[PDB]
Amino acid sequence: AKIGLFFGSNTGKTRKVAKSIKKRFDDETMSDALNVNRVSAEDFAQYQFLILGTPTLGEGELPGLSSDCENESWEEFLPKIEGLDFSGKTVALFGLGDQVGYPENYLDALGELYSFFKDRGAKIVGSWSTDGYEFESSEAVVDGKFVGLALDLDNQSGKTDERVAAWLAQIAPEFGLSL
Ligand SMILES: Cc1cc2nc3c(=O)[nH]c(=O)nc-3n(C[C@H](O)[C@H](O)[C@H](O)COP(=O)(O)O)c2cc1C
Ligand SMILES: [Mg+2]
Ligand SMILES: [Mg+2]
Ligand SMILES: [Mg+2]
Repeated sequence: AKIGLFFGSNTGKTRKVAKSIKKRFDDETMSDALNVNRVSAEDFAQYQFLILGTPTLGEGELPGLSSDCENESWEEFLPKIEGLDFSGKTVALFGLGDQVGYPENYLDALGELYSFFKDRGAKIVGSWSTDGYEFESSEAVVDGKFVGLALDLDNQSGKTDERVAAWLAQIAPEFGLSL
Protein backbone atom coordinates (compact mmCIF):
# COMPACT_ATOMS: atom_id res chain seq x y z
CA ALA A 1 0.00 0.00 0.00
CA LYS A 2 0.99 3.62 -0.53
CA ILE A 3 0.22 4.82 3.01
CA GLY A 4 1.32 3.02 6.16
CA LEU A 5 -1.17 3.32 9.04
CA PHE A 6 0.36 2.63 12.44
CA PHE A 7 -0.77 3.07 16.00
CA GLY A 8 -0.11 2.24 19.60
CA SER A 9 -2.86 1.55 22.13
CA ASN A 10 -3.47 0.15 25.60
CA THR A 11 -7.29 0.09 25.87
CA GLY A 12 -8.08 -0.07 22.14
CA LYS A 13 -9.38 3.44 21.50
CA THR A 14 -6.50 4.45 19.26
CA ARG A 15 -6.89 1.13 17.43
CA LYS A 16 -10.58 1.91 16.90
CA VAL A 17 -9.75 5.33 15.46
CA ALA A 18 -7.08 3.86 13.19
CA LYS A 19 -9.55 1.30 11.87
CA SER A 20 -12.04 4.15 11.28
CA ILE A 21 -9.47 5.74 9.00
CA LYS A 22 -8.64 2.58 7.05
CA LYS A 23 -12.33 1.74 6.49
CA ARG A 24 -12.41 4.76 4.16
CA PHE A 25 -9.64 3.58 1.80
CA ASP A 26 -8.80 0.66 -0.45
CA ASP A 27 -5.89 -1.72 0.02
CA GLU A 28 -3.69 -0.09 -2.62
CA THR A 29 -4.08 3.29 -0.93
CA MET A 30 -3.60 2.31 2.72
CA SER A 31 -2.29 -0.57 4.82
CA ASP A 32 -4.52 -2.16 7.42
CA ALA A 33 -4.13 -0.44 10.77
CA LEU A 34 -0.99 -1.96 12.30
CA ASN A 35 0.08 -1.90 15.96
CA VAL A 36 3.69 -0.75 16.16
CA ASN A 37 4.38 -3.64 18.50
CA ARG A 38 3.89 -5.99 15.53
CA VAL A 39 5.92 -4.15 12.84
CA SER A 40 9.58 -4.45 11.97
CA ALA A 41 11.62 -1.35 11.28
CA GLU A 42 12.20 -2.44 7.71
CA ASP A 43 8.49 -2.78 7.01
CA PHE A 44 7.74 0.60 8.59
CA ALA A 45 10.54 2.16 6.52
CA GLN A 46 9.06 1.07 3.19
CA TYR A 47 6.27 3.68 3.27
CA GLN A 48 6.70 7.12 1.76
CA PHE A 49 3.46 8.23 3.44
CA LEU A 50 2.61 7.53 7.07
CA ILE A 51 -0.43 8.17 9.25
CA LEU A 52 0.55 7.60 12.88
CA GLY A 53 -1.65 7.50 15.98
CA THR A 54 -0.95 7.48 19.69
CA PRO A 55 -2.68 8.02 23.01
CA THR A 56 -0.93 9.78 25.85
CA LEU A 57 -0.52 7.58 28.95
CA GLY A 58 1.36 7.50 32.25
CA GLU A 59 1.37 11.20 32.62
CA GLY A 60 2.39 12.78 29.38
CA GLU A 61 4.15 9.67 28.04
CA LEU A 62 4.06 7.49 24.96
CA PRO A 63 2.45 4.07 25.41
CA GLY A 64 4.89 1.33 26.34
CA LEU A 65 5.98 -0.76 29.27
CA SER A 66 7.27 2.27 31.21
CA SER A 67 3.80 3.86 31.11
CA ASP A 68 2.30 0.69 32.52
CA CYS A 69 0.84 -0.68 29.28
CA GLU A 70 0.15 -4.40 28.93
CA ASN A 71 2.50 -4.68 25.94
CA GLU A 72 5.33 -2.75 24.34
CA SER A 73 4.32 0.12 22.08
CA TRP A 74 5.71 3.38 20.64
CA GLU A 75 8.20 3.72 23.50
CA GLU A 76 10.03 0.54 22.45
CA PHE A 77 9.44 1.05 18.72
CA LEU A 78 11.08 4.46 18.26
CA PRO A 79 14.60 3.22 19.15
CA LYS A 80 14.24 0.62 16.42
CA ILE A 81 13.85 3.37 13.80
CA GLU A 82 15.77 6.23 15.37
CA GLY A 83 18.71 5.86 12.98
CA LEU A 84 16.53 6.26 9.90
CA ASP A 85 16.10 9.40 7.82
CA PHE A 86 12.53 10.42 7.03
CA SER A 87 13.45 13.09 4.46
CA GLY A 88 11.14 13.04 1.49
CA LYS A 89 8.44 11.16 3.42
CA THR A 90 5.10 12.70 4.37
CA VAL A 91 3.74 12.09 7.84
CA ALA A 92 0.44 12.99 9.49
CA LEU A 93 -0.24 12.31 13.17
CA PHE A 94 -3.32 11.84 15.31
CA GLY A 95 -3.46 11.84 19.07
CA LEU A 96 -5.94 10.63 21.66
CA GLY A 97 -6.10 11.95 25.19
CA ASP A 98 -8.38 13.12 27.97
CA GLN A 99 -8.49 16.94 28.11
CA VAL A 100 -10.55 16.97 31.31
CA GLY A 101 -8.50 14.44 33.26
CA TYR A 102 -5.09 15.62 32.03
CA PRO A 103 -5.53 19.35 31.40
CA GLU A 104 -1.80 20.12 31.71
CA ASN A 105 -0.62 17.21 29.56
CA TYR A 106 -3.33 16.86 26.90
CA LEU A 107 -1.92 14.95 23.92
CA ASP A 108 1.69 15.34 25.09
CA ALA A 109 2.66 12.08 23.38
CA LEU A 110 1.49 13.45 20.05
CA GLY A 111 4.07 16.18 20.51
CA GLU A 112 6.78 13.62 21.25
CA LEU A 113 5.97 11.69 18.10
CA TYR A 114 5.90 14.89 16.08
CA SER A 115 9.32 15.86 17.35
CA PHE A 116 10.77 12.43 16.60
CA PHE A 117 9.78 12.53 12.95
CA LYS A 118 10.32 16.24 12.41
CA ASP A 119 13.85 16.00 13.80
CA ARG A 120 14.53 13.16 11.34
CA GLY A 121 13.42 15.12 8.28
CA ALA A 122 9.81 14.15 7.74
CA LYS A 123 7.41 16.56 6.07
CA ILE A 124 4.62 16.81 8.59
CA VAL A 125 1.14 17.83 7.50
CA GLY A 126 -2.21 17.90 9.24
CA SER A 127 -2.06 20.59 11.90
CA TRP A 128 -5.37 21.16 13.61
CA SER A 129 -7.18 24.01 15.31
CA THR A 130 -7.37 24.07 19.13
CA ASP A 131 -10.94 25.44 18.93
CA GLY A 132 -13.48 23.21 20.65
CA TYR A 133 -10.97 21.78 23.12
CA GLU A 134 -10.51 22.85 26.74
CA PHE A 135 -7.10 22.33 28.30
CA GLU A 136 -4.30 24.21 30.03
CA SER A 137 -1.15 22.98 28.30
CA SER A 138 -0.14 20.51 25.63
CA GLU A 139 3.24 19.57 24.16
CA ALA A 140 1.29 18.96 20.93
CA VAL A 141 0.64 22.68 20.41
CA VAL A 142 3.06 24.49 18.10
CA ASP A 143 2.40 28.01 16.82
CA GLY A 144 -1.16 28.05 18.11
CA LYS A 145 -2.30 24.77 16.53
CA PHE A 146 -2.08 21.12 17.36
CA VAL A 147 0.67 19.41 15.34
CA GLY A 148 -1.79 16.70 14.30
CA LEU A 149 -5.42 15.73 14.70
CA ALA A 150 -6.61 16.02 18.30
CA LEU A 151 -9.14 13.48 19.51
CA ASP A 152 -10.76 12.74 22.87
CA LEU A 153 -12.75 9.53 23.17
CA ASP A 154 -13.26 10.05 26.90
CA ASN A 155 -15.13 13.33 26.58
CA GLN A 156 -15.79 13.92 22.87
CA SER A 157 -16.15 10.55 21.21
CA GLY A 158 -19.16 11.69 19.22
CA LYS A 159 -17.02 14.30 17.44
CA THR A 160 -14.43 11.80 16.21
CA ASP A 161 -15.90 10.90 12.84
CA GLU A 162 -16.50 14.52 11.83
CA ARG A 163 -12.99 15.46 12.95
CA VAL A 164 -11.41 12.54 11.10
CA ALA A 165 -13.39 13.28 7.95
CA ALA A 166 -12.38 16.95 7.93
CA TRP A 167 -8.75 16.17 8.75
CA LEU A 168 -8.53 13.60 5.95
CA ALA A 169 -9.97 16.16 3.55
CA GLN A 170 -7.38 18.66 4.76
CA ILE A 171 -4.42 16.31 4.17
CA ALA A 172 -5.88 14.78 1.01
CA PRO A 173 -3.75 16.84 -1.44
CA GLU A 174 -0.54 15.84 0.34
CA PHE A 175 -1.51 12.15 0.67
CA GLY A 176 -3.15 11.91 -2.77
CA LEU A 177 -6.50 10.91 -1.28
CA SER A 178 -9.87 10.64 -2.95
CA LEU A 179 -12.82 11.09 -0.67
C1 LIG B 1 -3.23 6.01 33.25
C2 LIG B 1 -3.70 6.98 32.18
C3 LIG B 1 -2.94 8.11 31.94
C4 LIG B 1 -3.32 9.04 30.95
N1 LIG B 1 -2.54 10.15 30.71
C5 LIG B 1 -2.96 11.09 29.79
C6 LIG B 1 -2.21 12.24 29.60
O1 LIG B 1 -1.16 12.49 30.23
N2 LIG B 1 -2.66 13.12 28.64
C7 LIG B 1 -3.80 12.90 27.91
O2 LIG B 1 -4.11 13.71 27.04
N3 LIG B 1 -4.55 11.79 28.15
C8 LIG B 1 -4.14 10.89 29.08
N4 LIG B 1 -4.88 9.74 29.27
C9 LIG B 1 -6.10 9.51 28.44
C10 LIG B 1 -5.87 8.44 27.37
O3 LIG B 1 -4.91 8.88 26.40
C11 LIG B 1 -7.18 8.18 26.65
O4 LIG B 1 -8.07 7.56 27.55
C12 LIG B 1 -7.06 7.37 25.35
O5 LIG B 1 -8.35 7.31 24.76
C13 LIG B 1 -6.52 5.96 25.57
O6 LIG B 1 -6.24 5.39 24.30
P1 LIG B 1 -6.03 3.81 24.13
O7 LIG B 1 -7.34 3.13 24.44
O8 LIG B 1 -5.67 3.68 22.68
O9 LIG B 1 -4.96 3.31 25.07
C14 LIG B 1 -4.51 8.84 30.26
C15 LIG B 1 -5.27 7.70 30.53
C16 LIG B 1 -4.89 6.76 31.48
C17 LIG B 1 -5.71 5.52 31.70
MG1 LIG C 1 -7.68 2.81 -5.67
MG1 LIG D 1 -4.10 -6.87 3.28
MG1 LIG E 1 20.44 1.72 18.61
